Amino acid sequence: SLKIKTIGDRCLRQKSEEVEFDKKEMSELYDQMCEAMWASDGIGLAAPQVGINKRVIVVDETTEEHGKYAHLMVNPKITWKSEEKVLFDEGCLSVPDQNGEVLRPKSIKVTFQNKDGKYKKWKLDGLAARVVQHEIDHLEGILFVDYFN
Ligand SMILES: CCCCC[C@H](CC(=O)NO)C(=O)N[C@H](C(=O)N1CCC[C@H]1CO)C(C)C
Ligand SMILES: [Cl-]
Ligand SMILES: [Zn+2]
Repeated sequence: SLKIKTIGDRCLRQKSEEVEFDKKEMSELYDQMCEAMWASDGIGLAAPQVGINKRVIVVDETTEEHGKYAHLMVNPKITWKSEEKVLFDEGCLSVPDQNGEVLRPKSIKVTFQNKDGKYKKWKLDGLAARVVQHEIDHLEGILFVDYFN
């Protein structure tokens, strides 16, 4: 099963590579990433956090109505960010026992390939916009603690 790597591991600082979508590969990776995310009470996860330096993220959207669900986003790319920013207190599964208030755009538009390999573009706000930005930072070798200096 996947093990979440923590600060000190160079895999967290190596940028991740664009993916040629392979439906069976991604289905298995999705299953394992979701398992690792939920097992540690996370609400998003990026492939480099489990030692796989490929541009793949999962984003939780669990609800009372539908139960556990997560989005797969393959090659997520931000095409637009709101001018308005918001402060939010973040923690990271790759950075034990640290937290802090991070300023990021409130809303974004993001393209990606989904679980079925379909090309999507979504406008996101609130927590979803927040999670996606945190996860794309991982794909660029950025940890949220880098924003404090
Ligand atoms: C908010 C932006 C980052 C969220 C993603 C992380 C997981 C992660 O490291 N992904 O790279 C998470 O679940 N972090 C949790 C987190 O920061 N929480 C979860 C609820 C909201 C927020 C606390 O303000 C902790 C408690 C595990
Ligand atoms: Cl929200
Ligand atoms: Zn993180």
